[PDB]
Amino acid sequence: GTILIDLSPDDKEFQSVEEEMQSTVREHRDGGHAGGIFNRYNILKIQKVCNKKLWERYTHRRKEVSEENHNHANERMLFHGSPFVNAIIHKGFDERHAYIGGMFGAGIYFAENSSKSNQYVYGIGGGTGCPVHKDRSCYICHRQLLFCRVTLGKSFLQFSAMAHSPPGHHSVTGRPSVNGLALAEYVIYRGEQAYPEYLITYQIMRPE
Ligand SMILES: Nc1ccc(-c2nc3ccccc3c(=O)[nH]2)cc1
Ligand SMILES: [Zn+2]
Repeated sequence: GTILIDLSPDDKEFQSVEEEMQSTVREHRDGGHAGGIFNRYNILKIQKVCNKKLWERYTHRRKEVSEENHNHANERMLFHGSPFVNAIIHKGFDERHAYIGGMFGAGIYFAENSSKSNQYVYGIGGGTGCPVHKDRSCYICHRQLLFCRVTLGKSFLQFSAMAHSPPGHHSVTGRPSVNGLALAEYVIYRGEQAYPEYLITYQIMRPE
């Protein structure tokens, strides 16, 4: 049921999604080990992910959460990187997409920093890198991230450097507590609380 609609680079929607991707790059404490060494991306394509059944699954859950949280879904647009991006856009997020060994438990993880999600494109810790060159810093191979609409509801705040949500909460927020430049990361425990709205194809760019 999924169709992918190409956005033109001239379209304001392409430009605003590109700007969120580029402006949320940061340096990582691994010196680039997992995701590569880069300061910016070459955006090759942005596609809108259109699936009516998956969208309605998302909005149904969104209304449930909103009604449990004084009419406030606490909806964000967050990045997701995963070896399973093809399955996610066709089947929806579910338990198979969870980070079993995540620091906040087995849930589905999202990032404000696009470069944090980029660390998971080829697997946990970047796996063995791109399939063609086995290079975690490959500048040649095409990568993909999702930019997703995510319902947080009442989020449990974890200060720090599938399972169930903490009771009375709909998600967990991992607040950066050491690295002052890090943006927040978030975990949901129900696949219905994210919709994979944009599929972004890109390369990391070698700094000059
Ligand atoms: N199997 C697996 C494991 C981890 C991820 C994953 N973790 C994250 C952790 C923190 C912030 C963002 C992400 C992410 O964008 N993706 C995806 C699939
Ligand atoms: Zn490669």
